[PDB]
Amino acid sequence: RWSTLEEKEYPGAHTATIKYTSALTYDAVQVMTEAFRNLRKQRIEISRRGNAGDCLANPAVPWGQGVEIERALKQVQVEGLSGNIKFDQNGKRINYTINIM
Amino acid sequence: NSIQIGGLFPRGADQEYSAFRVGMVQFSTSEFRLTPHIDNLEVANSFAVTNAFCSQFSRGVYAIFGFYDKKSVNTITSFCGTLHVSFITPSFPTDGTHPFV
Amino acid sequence: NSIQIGGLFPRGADQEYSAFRVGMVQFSTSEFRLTPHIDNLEVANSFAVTNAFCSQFSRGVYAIFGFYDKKSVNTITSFCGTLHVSFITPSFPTDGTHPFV
Ligand SMILES: *[C@@H]1O[C@H](CO)[C@@H](O)[C@H](O)[C@H]1NC(C)=O
Repeated sequence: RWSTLEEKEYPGAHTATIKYTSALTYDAVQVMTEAFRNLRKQRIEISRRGNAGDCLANPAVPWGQGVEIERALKQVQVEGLSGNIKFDQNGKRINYTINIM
Repeated sequence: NSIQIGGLFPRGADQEYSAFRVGMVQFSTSEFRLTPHIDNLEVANSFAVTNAFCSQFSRGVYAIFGFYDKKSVNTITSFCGTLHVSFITPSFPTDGTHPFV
Repeated sequence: NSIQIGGLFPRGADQEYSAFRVGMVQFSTSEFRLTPHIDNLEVANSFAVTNAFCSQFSRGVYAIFGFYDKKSVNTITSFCGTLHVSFITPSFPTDGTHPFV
């Protein structure tokens, strides 16, 4: 499907090869969708109370539900263009496979 | 049930953004989608990243997908470490253990 | 006769601040005098540096004297290059030619 897309719409996409930076971008969206989906599955809400305001808020007010989004993202384990994708408590790739050619 | 997400893409990253738009189409659901605010910016300028990161936080995003350079990498990690905002990136791994990355 | 300047000092830097107070007395003339605004902060956290630098910029300072770590140096240099704020520092020289430093 990639090498079939119109190059006028998606620039640099009608070739048969995809960059490793571009492929990780596609696999990133899968992690984001599966994270919010598991949040809806584990029966907890992440909706905001109101305006987040200015980032330079003093004192720095961090929202509480943001730590639930971090727990959901790092627990995502799906399969994508980069092989097996799973994260540790920090956010580094684990159980991954780098082919040597 | 649209879920808004921050999107930071460099100027010359055309294929990376193409795969991002492909990822949403292939992973969007009939129950929830992804609503990205795309801020095309110079990834090297730390002030541009700082002003763009706060542009997404004021808009009330639930997660931010972007990149970083050697110069602005420490700006993202600390901003996300104090505001509890999740950041997802295909750039090089952080030299150390940084949360919410 | 009041010239507002910004002061960013690490929390573990006492003698480095004691020498700053001595310089304020030894070089205090009758024509004018400098008014420092000190905010002790963690120099490694670039969000605290960003939040403290904008605390001086909003107060309308004419120059800023501070430090930086590897995790923040690029934050100071890029903010000073855009807002054209002068920054004096005794930390390591920047890896390249950065203006307003
Ligand atoms: C680790 O990755 C391999 C290869 O995809 C997979 O077979 C295995 O199930 C993974 N480990 C766990 C605990 O799922």
